[PDB]
Amino acid sequence: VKKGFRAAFRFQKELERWRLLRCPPPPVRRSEKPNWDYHAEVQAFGS
Amino acid sequence: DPVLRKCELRIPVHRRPVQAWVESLRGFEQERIGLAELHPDVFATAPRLDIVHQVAIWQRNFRRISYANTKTRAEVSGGGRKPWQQKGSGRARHGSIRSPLWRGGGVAHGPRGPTSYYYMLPMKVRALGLKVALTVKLMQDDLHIVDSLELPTADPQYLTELAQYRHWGSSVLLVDLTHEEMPKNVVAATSGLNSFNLIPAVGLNVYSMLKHQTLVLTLPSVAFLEDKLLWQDSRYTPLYPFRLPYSDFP
Amino acid sequence: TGRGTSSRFLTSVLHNGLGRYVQQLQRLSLSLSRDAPSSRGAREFVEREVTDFARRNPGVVVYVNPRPCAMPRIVAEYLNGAVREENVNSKSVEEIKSLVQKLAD
Amino acid sequence: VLVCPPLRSRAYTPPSDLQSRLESHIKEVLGSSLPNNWQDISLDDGHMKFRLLAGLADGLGHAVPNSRLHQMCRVRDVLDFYNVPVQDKSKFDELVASNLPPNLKISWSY
Amino acid sequence: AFVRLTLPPPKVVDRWNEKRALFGVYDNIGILGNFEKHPKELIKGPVWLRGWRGNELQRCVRKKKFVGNRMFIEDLHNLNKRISYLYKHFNRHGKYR
RNA sequence: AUUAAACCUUGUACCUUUUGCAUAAUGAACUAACUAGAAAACUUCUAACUAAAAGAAUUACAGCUAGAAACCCCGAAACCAAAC
Ligand SMILES: [Mg+2]
Ligand SMILES: [Mg+2]
Ligand SMILES: [Mg+2]
Ligand SMILES: [Mg+2]
Ligand SMILES: [Mg+2]
Ligand SMILES: [Mg+2]
Repeated sequence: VKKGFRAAFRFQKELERWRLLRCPPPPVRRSEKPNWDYHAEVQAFGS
Repeated sequence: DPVLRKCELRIPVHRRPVQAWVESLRGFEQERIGLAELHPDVFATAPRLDIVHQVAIWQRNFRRISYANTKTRAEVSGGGRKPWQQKGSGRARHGSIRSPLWRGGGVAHGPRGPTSYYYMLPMKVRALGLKVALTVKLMQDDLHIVDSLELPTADPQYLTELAQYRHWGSSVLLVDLTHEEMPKNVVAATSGLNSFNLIPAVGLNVYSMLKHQTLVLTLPSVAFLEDKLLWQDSRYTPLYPFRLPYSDFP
Repeated sequence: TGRGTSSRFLTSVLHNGLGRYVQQLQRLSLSLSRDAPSSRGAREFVEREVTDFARRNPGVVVYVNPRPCAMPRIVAEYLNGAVREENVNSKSVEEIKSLVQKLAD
Repeated sequence: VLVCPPLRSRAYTPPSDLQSRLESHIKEVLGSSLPNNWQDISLDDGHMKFRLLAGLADGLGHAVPNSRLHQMCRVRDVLDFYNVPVQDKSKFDELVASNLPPNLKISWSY
Repeated sequence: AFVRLTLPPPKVVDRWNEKRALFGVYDNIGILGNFEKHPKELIKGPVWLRGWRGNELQRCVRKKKFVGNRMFIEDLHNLNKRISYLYKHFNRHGKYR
């Protein structure tokens, strides 16, 4: 039982990769994900 | 009636005194009631942040005493007899089961006993730090000069609300001339409030000002600080400890 | 590391230069903190550089989402679907500007 | 029952008629009908400075910072100080209202 | 190596408690108080190292001087051995002569 | 490197150690945890005041005060005292 919160945090992300990569989730449309505005993306498509 | 304060001591001719807006805590809208003239050599010294660093670290270290301790290989219980003969057994050579290389042994270079970090900066250096800190608050509009600390009501809520109205910082440091004479109304209010910390004039320190956003100084305390710090320059070197009788020292 | 790593052949996305050159960078997202020393350099980037970059590249949708944050992060999305994120912690405006221009190209 | 007045804004825009207010204020303070070279007049007198600066603050709504109080040697310095505007809009507020190109979008989480 | 499988509990520090808020007050008691008390007099610690600093050998000898006669037999024996070890180290060993 | 895991080409384990060479000679089956440079006389650097510096005793023909900056680990055959 060592000191600190950081070493656990880096490992918690290591656990994240193990779970996600071994058992990937079903694909989700980019709309559901953050940083989406329909009109702005449509404008960029033409440009 | 404009409350006007002027320096009791002699300002250098070339320097021009700094000025501040005297305020009263009695009323919410009593923002400005008088004008003050602050000695330039106290409130206008050259800006140097290394001295603030020097004093700030001093206010951290000299008090420090660390009580961490680790036994050495001799203070560890046991480990008197030699575990086994040097040769014939096919193992490395050890002279005590309590050595730095052994589980349960004594630490090699660990903390030993209580340690002290006591040192004092020169008298002028620490006094100079107070002068530097005073200007920094003044220029950054964090220092408010008040005639007296009298407040209309002891309710803590009034003091917190007043600070927001006058745009003071969240943490306020209040300095009064002497501990004994401080008004009772302020005593009740400040005690209930964590951020608003009230200290006497003699207890002024650089670290407190750095931790606290704004600083409220009473008029007599400003005069008290002005004399004390400006005495540090234009003085001789002590023939004695200062507490002993002196011709011209209080 | 050559034998210890994957490899490929030179390739493009959709024959980029055969017809009309289409910009591959699709989106850049930057998260910042109002009051944080580490993101100070990135705050300068948003004040001045971001506006110039947005007009210069009009095919890159730019999202700026200041939030209470510990590390500023830039996420780059390309048209082929590849994602790339680079940490901008305590980087000056000069470093970010040079870094962003690599992503667009 | 002390009721805190509503918080005041810390932004100041110089009025167009600032000159009329200042000249009238100087006349009222000393009653000399604005002697020529009024700007050059110094504020060395403690009472003079307090009456002038305090009166302008009440009307205009902005007061000289303690840090800048000492440099108000003359009326001209006081006049210049009020002329410069004071903005409370953060640098972010300029970006939001800057009308940035459509491809650039900003969302404020605070 | 091995690392924790769960995040440790959050550590919350109250920076406006009475001890932290008033830390440092009266550090200038002397210069602002007509030098009635030296600031060293405000230190709370072992009697033999209030307002004093030294290396371990000096620290060992100073602990003996103040409380040498009020120490337990085993503690005093260990202190004596600790002094003799340090003496031969600092006065007979080291890279520089 | 390669279309291709292997074939083809290139390549005399590591540390310590010997002369600045090893195909030597020491040490290591592997994993986890533990396991060895410490002090301020002189010097350099940074500030405060300055024929003076230092919060009593100290030093001074620009000094004086404060800060930072340093010197390991394991292992005998033995020797003495007192019990058993
Ligand atoms: Mg023993
Ligand atoms: Mg024995
Ligand atoms: Mg031995
Ligand atoms: Mg132990
Ligand atoms: Mg072996
Ligand atoms: Mg040895």
